[PDB]
Order: sequence, then C-alpha cells, then structure tokens
Amino acid sequence: DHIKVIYFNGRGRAESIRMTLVAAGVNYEDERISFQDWPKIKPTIPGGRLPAVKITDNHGHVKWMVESLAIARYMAKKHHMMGGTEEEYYNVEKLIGQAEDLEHEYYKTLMKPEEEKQKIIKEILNGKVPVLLDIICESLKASTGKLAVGDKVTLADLVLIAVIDHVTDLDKEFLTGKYPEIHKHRENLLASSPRLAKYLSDRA
Amino acid sequence: HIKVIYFNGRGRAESIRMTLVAAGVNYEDERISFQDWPKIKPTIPGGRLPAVKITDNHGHVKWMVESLAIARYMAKKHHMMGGTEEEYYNVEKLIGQAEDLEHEYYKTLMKPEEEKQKIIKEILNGKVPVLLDIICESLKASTGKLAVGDKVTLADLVLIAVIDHVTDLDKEFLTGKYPEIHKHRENLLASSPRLAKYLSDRA
Ligand SMILES: N[C@@H](CCC(=O)N[C@@H](CS)C(=O)NCC(=O)O)C(=O)O
Ligand SMILES: N[C@@H](CCC(=O)N[C@@H](CS)C(=O)NCC(=O)O)C(=O)O
Repeated sequence: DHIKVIYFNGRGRAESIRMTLVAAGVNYEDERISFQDWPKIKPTIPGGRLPAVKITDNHGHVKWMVESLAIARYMAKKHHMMGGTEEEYYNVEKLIGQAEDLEHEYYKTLMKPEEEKQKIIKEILNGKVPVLLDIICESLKASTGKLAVGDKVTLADLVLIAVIDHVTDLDKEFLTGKYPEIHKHRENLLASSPRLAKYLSDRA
Repeated sequence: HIKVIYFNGRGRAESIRMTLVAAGVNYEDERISFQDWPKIKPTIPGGRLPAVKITDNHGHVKWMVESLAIARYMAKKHHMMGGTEEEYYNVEKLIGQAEDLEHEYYKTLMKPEEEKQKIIKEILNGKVPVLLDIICESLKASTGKLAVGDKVTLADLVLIAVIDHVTDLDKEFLTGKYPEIHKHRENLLASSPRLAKYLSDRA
C-alpha cells in the first residue's frame, strides 16, 4: 500500500495524520496542492475538500479516505494509539475534544486581512484560549502516566502538540512561564517517541 | 446511577441521551437554569456543560465531561462504534461531517433576533448545502440502510440531532430535497423502536 497525504497547508488539519504515521513508523508521500492548482484538482477529490488520503495498493487499486481526524483515529486505532482499555479510550477522546475546541478559536483568525486577524487574535487570547489551556492543563494532571493518557503515545498527545503550536503562532510568548504541565507534556512526548522528535526537529 | 447535567433541551447532550436510549440504558435528566449556573459552575469539573455524574451503589462519584467523548465511550460499550476498523472509520467520517454542519448552526446561537437572521441567511446559502450534499453522498456509500452498515451507530444519532438543528433555522430547507437524508431518518426510527418512542414523546 502506497499512502499519499493530500493537503494544502504545512501545519493545518493534515498534521494529525502525518504525526500518527510518523509515530507508527509508517511511510507516506506528502502531496501539497497550491492555491493555483486547486480549481482543477478539486473535482478529482471525493467530497471536494482537503486533506484527503489516497491509498494505492500493489495492483493500482485506489481507496480514498477523507475527514482528517476520522483518518487519524483509524490509523491510530490500527497502531494501538487510541488507548488500551475503554476507560483510556474515553480519556483519549476527552483530550481530543478539548484540543479541538481550542483549534476552533485559532481557526477564527485564519485567512483574514492582517488588521482583522489582529482584532480576532486579541479577542480569543483574552477569551476562550486561556480557559481551554487551563482545562487541558488539568486534564494532563489527571493522567495515570507522563503523557496525556497513561504513559504511552496516543492520538491525544499529537493533537495537543499541533494545537499548542497554533496558539504560539498567534502570540509566541503566550505560554512563556505559565502552564508548566503543557511544557512538560511536550518534553515527555519527544522523549517517548524519537521518531516524532526527529520529525519535528527536522520540520523546524 | 447516571445523571445527565445540561442546560439546553436539544443541545450538545442530545448525543449522550440518544446513545443511552438506543442502548436501553436508563438515566436522570438534570437541567440547569441560567439563574442557577453561577453557583453550580464551580461544582462541575472543568466548569462547562454538559457533564455526566455517575454515582455507584456505595455513593462514590465518577465524573465525565466533553459531550461526544462521553457519547463515544457509551456507544463503544454498547456496540455502536462499528464492528470492524473499517466501519469505525466510516462512523467517525460521518461524525466529523455532521459536527462541521453543527458548527455552522452554532454561529446563529444566543444572538439578538436580528443578527441571528443575518447569520442564518449566510450559512444557508453557504456551507450548509455543501455539507448536506457531502453527508448525502456518505449515506449513499453505506453498505446498509443506516449511516454505517445496517445497525445503529453513534453516526446515526449525531446526524438526526444536527438535521433537527438545520430545520430549526429554516423549516422548509429540506422540503423536497436530499431524499437520502429523509430516508435515513425513516430507516433509523424503524431500526430502534426506543428512539422512535423517545423522539415522539420528546415531540
Ligand atoms: N472537517 C473537515 C474539514 C475539511 C475542510 O474544511 N477543508 C477545507 C480546508 S482545511 C477545504 O478543503 N477548503 C477548500 C474547498 O473545499 O474548496 C476535516 O477536518 O477534514
Ligand atoms: N466541546 C465541549 C463544549 C462544552 C461547552 O462549550 N459548553 C458551553 C455550553 S454547551 C458552556 O458550558 N458554557 C458555560 C460556562 O462554562 O460558563 C462539549 O461538546 O462538551
């Protein structure tokens, strides 16, 4: 099976799919679509929206998968990253749901002129952003291990690092000297997964 | 003992109420008024509703928060998150399509009856028919008569909740259009007499 990840932004919705495969040691091909070629590639993608993943087997037959975090939960489930008990599965989904609520505040600043972006940025940062960072911080304090859920990598860890990178894109000092548990989660995750540290280091 | 703690009657907790109804699992509804939220807020872990408080035989309490993480945990416990990895992907796919449509609906909420009208006319000419077409195509790919296969999943219950929100915005919006969505609802209510009874009684 040849796996191609089709997307437009480098650290958008497809990052959860790339990090789940990286952590699993699963190889894939990146295919980035420019704004310029989207009008003619759109009708070719089932449902007309990115990211999408095209899986071509040895005989050339193609399977398509859409909806970014439904693709990431399927890949994570196949590689034992959706928890190891039903209880662990609830805690993985709990943090995923918390991170996605923070990502939704970040999306409100996107593809806007650089004056309205500034206005929306100062509202969320004094708004729902610190509220949701505190809820995620408390969730991390409840884990029975050093990562988000227990002590082994799950999809919850990778969605969290992706969303925290979006917050620091809005204001790079936002977390300086605050939310130690978030900071610590990142150090712990990169130590549990050499592949992800290599991926991230290298992406930087 | 399971208590579902919430404020709106057909808001985020509906996914949790319908998973329990479909599973034949009894629970208690505890609706919080706008007037009592200031003092009950500090008592709920995370400070946000809906929440589910589970009190066992000896009085010990477990809390669960984040609506669709509670609903996928109950659905998983009752065979409603698909029967193969492939069905689970398709369950999650439709869930993610429905939540994108619910996000358009949330943009109209708790607004003065003026700008609510303004936001309604933009989404209904916007992302709302785009996402209803994508859901309609997803239902046509199912290997059975419901959203995923032929037995109830969480994907079916999130879809009826979100479709009820669209008709709240414009009651004629699906009249004479999207036959697969209409058909899905008829099929689901015949597959789960408990849910037909719940909705009927709710109505
Ligand atoms: N909830 C879906 C959202 C897919 C989506 O909204 N994609 C947008 C950008 S990430 C898109 O393709 N826009 C272009 C178009 O559809 O013409 C997911 O997470 O995959
Ligand atoms: N993503 C969370 C959202 C929880 C949330 O946003 N709750 C809102 C209303 S549904 C709330 O409790 N607002 C009141 C407050 O926290 O003071 C879920 O689906 O459970």
